[PDB]
Amino acid sequence: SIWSRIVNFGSGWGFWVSPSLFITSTHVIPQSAKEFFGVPIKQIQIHKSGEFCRLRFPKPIRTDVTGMILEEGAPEGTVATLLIKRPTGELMPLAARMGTHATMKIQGATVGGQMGMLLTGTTPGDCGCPYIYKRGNDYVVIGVHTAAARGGNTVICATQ
Ligand SMILES: *[C@@H](CC(=O)OCC)[C@H](C[C@@H]1CCNC1=O)NC(=O)[C@@H](CC(=O)[C@@H](NC(=O)c1cc(C)on1)C(C)C)Cc1ccc(F)cc1
Repeated sequence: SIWSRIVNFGSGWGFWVSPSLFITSTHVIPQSAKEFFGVPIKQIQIHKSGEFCRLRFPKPIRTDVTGMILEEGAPEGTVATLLIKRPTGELMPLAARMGTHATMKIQGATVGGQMGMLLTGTTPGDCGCPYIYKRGNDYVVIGVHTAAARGGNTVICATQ
């Protein structure tokens, strides 16, 4: 259902928020591609906020999916789900308690997002996978995976 919206993208993953909106991590988008999903790159309207990368296609690409709510992170303390897809195809939902929103230094670079704590991990191929949580009856996507700290269970969710 939601898992079909996570797709192989460059060195990582990306997520269909809607038929026309695809988000991923700046570290993962292929910089030399001439088209994405058959659409020439010039027709694709791309925005970048640090490690958050959103792609707006001129025409619906995934007509089978419904638009999902995209917000800038989650209320502090929200237990979200990092929806990890592995190249083996295995689905690995990882619970993460979301922490402070901040402008953070990560390997010298500035990135905007939200810290989280894996509850009970993540690997270099996992960047771009989405963080999601359920509010009422609505699913809400809050960002994409971009980093995880060594010597700890902290993960970084890049946000808009
Ligand atoms: C995914 C992207 C990737 O592979 O990039 C290579 C071009 C990858 C996922 C993490 C790898 C280990 N586990 C993961 O979940 N992301 C990265 O490698 C980013 C860098 C890191 O994750 C480092 N983490 C940190 O520096 C850090 C600091 C804090 C508070 O938390 N984490 C190491 C653990 C490797 C790539 C990146 C992201 C954003 C940047 F601004 C610079 C670099």
